[PDB]
Amino acid sequence: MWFGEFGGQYVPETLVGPLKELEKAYKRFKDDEEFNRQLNYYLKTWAGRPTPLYYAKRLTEKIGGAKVYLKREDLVHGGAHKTNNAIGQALLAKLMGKTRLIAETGAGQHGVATAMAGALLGMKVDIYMGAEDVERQKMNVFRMKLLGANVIPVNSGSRTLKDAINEALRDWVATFEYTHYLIGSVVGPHPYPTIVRDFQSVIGREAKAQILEAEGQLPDVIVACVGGGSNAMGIFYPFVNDKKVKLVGVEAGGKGLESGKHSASLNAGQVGVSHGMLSYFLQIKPSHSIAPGLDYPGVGPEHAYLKKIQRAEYVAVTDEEALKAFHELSRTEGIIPALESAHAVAYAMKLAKEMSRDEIIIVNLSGRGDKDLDIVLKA
Amino acid sequence: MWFGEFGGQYVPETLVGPLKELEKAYKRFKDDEEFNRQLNYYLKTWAGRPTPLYYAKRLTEKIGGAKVYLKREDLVHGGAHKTNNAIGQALLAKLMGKTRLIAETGAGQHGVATAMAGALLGMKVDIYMGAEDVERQKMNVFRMKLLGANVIPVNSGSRTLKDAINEALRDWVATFEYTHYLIGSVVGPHPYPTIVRDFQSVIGREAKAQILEAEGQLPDVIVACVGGGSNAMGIFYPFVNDKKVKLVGVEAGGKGLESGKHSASLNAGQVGVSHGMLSYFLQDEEGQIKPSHSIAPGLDYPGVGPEHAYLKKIQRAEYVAVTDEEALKAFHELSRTEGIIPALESAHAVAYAMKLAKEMSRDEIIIVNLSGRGDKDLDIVLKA
Ligand code: NA
Ligand code: NA
Ligand code: NA
Repeated sequence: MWFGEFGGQYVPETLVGPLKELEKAYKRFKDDEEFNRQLNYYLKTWAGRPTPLYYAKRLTEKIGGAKVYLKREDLVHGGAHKTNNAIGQALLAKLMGKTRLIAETGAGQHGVATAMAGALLGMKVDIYMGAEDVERQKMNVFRMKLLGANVIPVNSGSRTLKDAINEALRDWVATFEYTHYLIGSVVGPHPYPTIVRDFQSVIGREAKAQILEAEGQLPDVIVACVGGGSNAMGIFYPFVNDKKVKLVGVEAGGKGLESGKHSASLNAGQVGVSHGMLSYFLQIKPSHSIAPGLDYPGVGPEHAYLKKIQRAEYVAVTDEEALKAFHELSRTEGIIPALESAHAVAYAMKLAKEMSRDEIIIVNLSGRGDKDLDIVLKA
Repeated sequence: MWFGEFGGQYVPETLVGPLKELEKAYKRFKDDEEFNRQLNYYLKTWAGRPTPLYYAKRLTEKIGGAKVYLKREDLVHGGAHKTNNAIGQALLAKLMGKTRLIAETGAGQHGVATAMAGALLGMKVDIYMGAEDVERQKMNVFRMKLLGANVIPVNSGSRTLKDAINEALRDWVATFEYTHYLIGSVVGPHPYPTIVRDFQSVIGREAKAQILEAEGQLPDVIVACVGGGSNAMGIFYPFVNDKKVKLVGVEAGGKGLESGKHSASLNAGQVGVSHGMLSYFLQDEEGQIKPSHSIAPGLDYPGVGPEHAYLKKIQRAEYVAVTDEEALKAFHELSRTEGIIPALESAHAVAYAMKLAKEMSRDEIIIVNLSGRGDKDLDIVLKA
């Protein structure tokens, strides 16, 4: 449960039993033959794994420095890496005898992933979403309803993700006997940061095999955007023990790191307890990003740990830099990236320029940008 | 050139030279080691091929008849099978020495595919689109702009696909030395119906290998929606010589086959010549080519490819129609039952497969070609 000084399980007594049951079940099923057979089957035939590792030749040439490879999580069913975790936990829930999935969502992106996985496995899905977030994400709300999920507006407090988390926990306290609480990032009380990282680690394992096939060596740098940190942990984790592989997490710089309108929790946040974990949060202060998925005010404890021991570096990219990268990748490689992923692309482009032509950067392209076309059209 | 009595090359002499050069180049490159290596490289690393073949267990159980498999073209980069052809022709153009791609588009979906492939290969892209169609498909026009393509609105004439086609041909006659004309379906003059089918046949080759792996046998039926007919030919073609495999093409029935608002060219159209091909086109009582309709933008096309006209004539494939209402029902059904939001085009095939499955036994197998995803269609489904 602890990653050095970060993590834990800060919950009321009522949720300790449920979490220990989940930990027990996960330990059983994670190395189980039948679980892994079913999980790999759904990831292959329904989600479309493995995703390719793409050499961005034109982007590489335009910048004129290091080779830029893109791990194409944008091609997974649903258009985002969140699907890997949604399938994993929903299958875990089903084999535990649960009939219902609950989740919170701010962007609606984890909400959609959870709705898809619940539909696949024949489970009831209730999604908690702050009323203010419901207004910003009309199409994702519609997606969730098309997929058969019930969207429950949360009208308490600030009516944002923070409040949706509180309602979801209050729900789970009462309903855990038949309901799995499906957390969407490497956040929350133990065992969730570990479970979500484990279900996203497939990204890094594929990426390692694929870059060894393409280039005969591990990358010099891996760059991934960081909200709560799940896509980053997924691609980072299999390279953590490869000492020479640099790991860079890119948070939302928003309107600037000194503007008070960003989501750079590791960069500017304070250490404290929220959502059942000890990690960095902005201070309780609301975050901002043009990329909806980068608007969680905290960050996963395993990233806080990797920063502490200096195994990974954490940086920020502004809204304008992300928008620039969104347009650049679209026009140069014919890939419209998610605005979240465009933060990683933006930093990778800055970093590639300073590196030599024989060096290698892998960017985790965490999602596709179809969802963001209205925001980009306006911005 | 011909598929039985259908197809041909019904063009002016200005286009015969360009088409002859394309035919020569294609004949040389189609079995070439280097071309196919590059094509497969882009299809794998950029487009994400192979797409999976998915057993829709919940949908199968709900209907209570045949096993329903979905060939997941919705997972290709761009979300539609059109990418397979766009890459193939754009790469062909690059190895021919062309620096520019042109295309027409009605729904903007081929425009997007062409724009993506052109961006990939560093080629200039100009997309002709009727001004009425530009108004209908603003987000696809924006997608094309983001991808670096120049959308040329055609304001002359009726301001629709027919005018965009004429502008594109007019352009190609002048610029064929450095420009490739990228047709998006199994339509147009020879060699386009053959080329497009060949670049989409990867769908069927994968599907055949995958169904043999999954079930140890060929499917009883393959169901695919039919606009111009490229996704259907792609999945059909490798099974044509497998005589036991039934092939069903699903056209847009629109508001109904007797309503005057559909795109069922094979069912209710007559023979005609347009866009350089002899095939079926929707026609009125006076013999004039009449407009089509479908809720699915990609099926809203009054013609059909000549190879489908041939397969219909020899009775190798059966052609049916599904209404707007039935397609919408299938769109919703697949979304909530399997967690897959299909393209409205593809939902026509799902709709027919659900009817057919009900009248078949549980040991039998249907493959549905799920030609695309429905993210693009969410606005029009929300309103409807
Ligand atoms: Na794949
Ligand atoms: Na954050
Ligand atoms: Na038609």
